[PDB]
Amino acid sequence: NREQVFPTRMTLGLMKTKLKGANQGYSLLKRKSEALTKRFRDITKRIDDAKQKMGRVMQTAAFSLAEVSYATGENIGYQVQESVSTARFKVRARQENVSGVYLSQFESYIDPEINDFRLTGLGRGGQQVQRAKEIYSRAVETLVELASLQTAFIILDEVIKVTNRRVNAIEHVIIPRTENTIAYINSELDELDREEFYRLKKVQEKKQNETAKL
Amino acid sequence: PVTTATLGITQVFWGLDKKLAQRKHFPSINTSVSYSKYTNVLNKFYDSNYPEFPVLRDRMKEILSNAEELEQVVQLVGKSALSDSDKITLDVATLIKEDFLQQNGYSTYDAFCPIWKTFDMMRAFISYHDEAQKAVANGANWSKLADSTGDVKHAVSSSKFFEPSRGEKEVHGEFEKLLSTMQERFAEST
Amino acid sequence: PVTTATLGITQVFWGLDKKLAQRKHFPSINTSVSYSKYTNVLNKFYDSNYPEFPVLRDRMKEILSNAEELEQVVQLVGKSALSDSDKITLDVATLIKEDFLQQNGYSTYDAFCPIWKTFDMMRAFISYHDEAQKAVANGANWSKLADSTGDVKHAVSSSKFFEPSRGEKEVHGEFEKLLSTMQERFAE
Amino acid sequence: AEKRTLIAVIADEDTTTGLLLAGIGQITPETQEKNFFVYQEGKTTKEEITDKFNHFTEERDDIAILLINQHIAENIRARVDSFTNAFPAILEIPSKDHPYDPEKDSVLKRV
Repeated sequence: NREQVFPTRMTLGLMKTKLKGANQGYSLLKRKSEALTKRFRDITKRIDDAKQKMGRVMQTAAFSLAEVSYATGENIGYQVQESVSTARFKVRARQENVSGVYLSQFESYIDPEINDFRLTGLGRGGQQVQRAKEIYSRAVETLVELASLQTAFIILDEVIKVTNRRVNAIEHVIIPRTENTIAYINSELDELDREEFYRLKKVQEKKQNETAKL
Repeated sequence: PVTTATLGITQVFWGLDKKLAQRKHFPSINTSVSYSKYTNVLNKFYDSNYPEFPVLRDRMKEILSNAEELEQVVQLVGKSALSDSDKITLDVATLIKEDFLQQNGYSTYDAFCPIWKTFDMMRAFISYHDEAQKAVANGANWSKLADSTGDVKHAVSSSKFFEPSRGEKEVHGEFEKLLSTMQERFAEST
Repeated sequence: PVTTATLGITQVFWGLDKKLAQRKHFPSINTSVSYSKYTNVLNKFYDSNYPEFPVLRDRMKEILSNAEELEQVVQLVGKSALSDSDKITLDVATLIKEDFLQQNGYSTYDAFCPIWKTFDMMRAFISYHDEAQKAVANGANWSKLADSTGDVKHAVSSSKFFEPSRGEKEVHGEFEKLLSTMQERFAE
Repeated sequence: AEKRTLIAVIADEDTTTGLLLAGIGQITPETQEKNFFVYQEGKTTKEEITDKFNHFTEERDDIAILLINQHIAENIRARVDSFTNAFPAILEIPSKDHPYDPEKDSVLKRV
């Protein structure tokens, strides 16, 4: 339960510096864990709210799609699958700096290269198809935001777990370990000083005996 | 000073750790600091009688060292990131410490483990580690492999109970069946 | 006891570190502990000869101390989301330690670094640090800035390879180009 | 990562059609792979759905966010639980006549 360090004054000073640095790191990492835990609680609340909003938006989009299909008189799923050569909607990751973590944030984008939808050739209900497409695009943006929030929450959970494990390790392992090493080094140098004192006392006894004889 | 002078003058150092002295892990030999300088000269006897003894001893020593490093890193950073090979090494070295290295000198089976029994049990443990490594490298998940081969692990760990009073022929006969069964139970599982 | 008595009696202390010595980081001066009590007296000579020398020396001492604190914090907390200015100070101090406080006393070019050459090198390092600080404070990302100014950083590194045997006129002019090149990167 | 720029949809037919209308999913001509694959309970099988989800999560590196219906995710609950990696993200969107279940959500389970 002590570091394998040779008892010396330089070693003692190095271990005192190590203990001070370990205490400072313990305090700093505990505060960082507290900040990330507050951010993670906020992220969990936002994730629950976004899940509820995404459920509502999904219900609305399903209703709009059903209305569009009823207006068109047939399922536009086959036509949409056929006209799936390129994706107009793309998401680009952004390395946002939330607290001390570097959680990536998804940023949606629209490509106008294949922005044309399957409205042409649908038979009827072009306005309904366009409205359903707009509603689905809004729902897709909301889902992208929710996915970014969930990814940030997962990354923050992993970072907070790692940080809390680091704080617990630092304290429970290092601080007893470094404190025991400091105690052992102090004891060893005390023993060396005591041995030197005894040798000097023996020298004084011999000198006093010689002086008394002379 | 006495210990330092004795280490300077002697050739074999069987260090004892009080952590293993407690928790009834006798012999409480510290495998990290202990050393023997007669391993080089003993190669003649080993090649004459038990040729695989030095190779098996070296393999067990390196397994113990790897597991010491793994335990050191895990004790501060957890075991949620270890590889399958690292898990195999940790499990096999814990098995070695619990069954092979520890010897109950006051029990009839483990009062006296002769050289042939020790060599055969080293062969058993090293073959277990090698079979586990090969099976996992083939693609088998270590958790499922351990669940399937718990019987083989128990048979290996209980090999110390083989009384040497039966003789070299009887004990070695059981050990040869132990390796053959263990090899089969690692091929059927995989 | 001899070290303590000499430390109490003398005015300057060029403490050496075994860790720096073994890494061949000679002269291996322990900057944290080393001190000189003659700077107050030498302000007069510096104002006479090289007026900006005391300010540059104080700036480099402050940079080294701040970077030592930041390096301790980095060792503590894994350098997670370090500030741009903090990374600038760390990089500048690493460059200073590896190209200004490390000189081979047996190499031909760095056996003797005269006062004028070391003052020019100090000014070059401080100007590089100030340019990086100002450019990042303007909004530039430190990673892209380092990628663009690697040439200037290598020039400042080779300033240690500049030979003092060319005389003051040649060496001072060479550093004049380095300041011009460093100022050029500021515009970009 | 910046390479992952797509949205994966493994939900029901109506939800797949809605996603296609939104334009998030598409079929790559050169790669001969579709980002949004239509799959229902009757269509294919649970093993096929799990294999498709695994391919979207790992083989389809371009996919950034995965949209799986709650009914589809119910049969792929083991795969969803095993998919502990943050990238790509997994969302349990509700299907037709199948409201979203907070208990069935894998992300909410970690809370």
